[PDB]
Amino acid sequence: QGCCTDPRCRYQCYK
Repeated sequence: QGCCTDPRCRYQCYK
């Protein structure tokens, strides 16, 4: 929602 949307965090989110 917040960081998950970002690319830098998306890596961690592993969507």
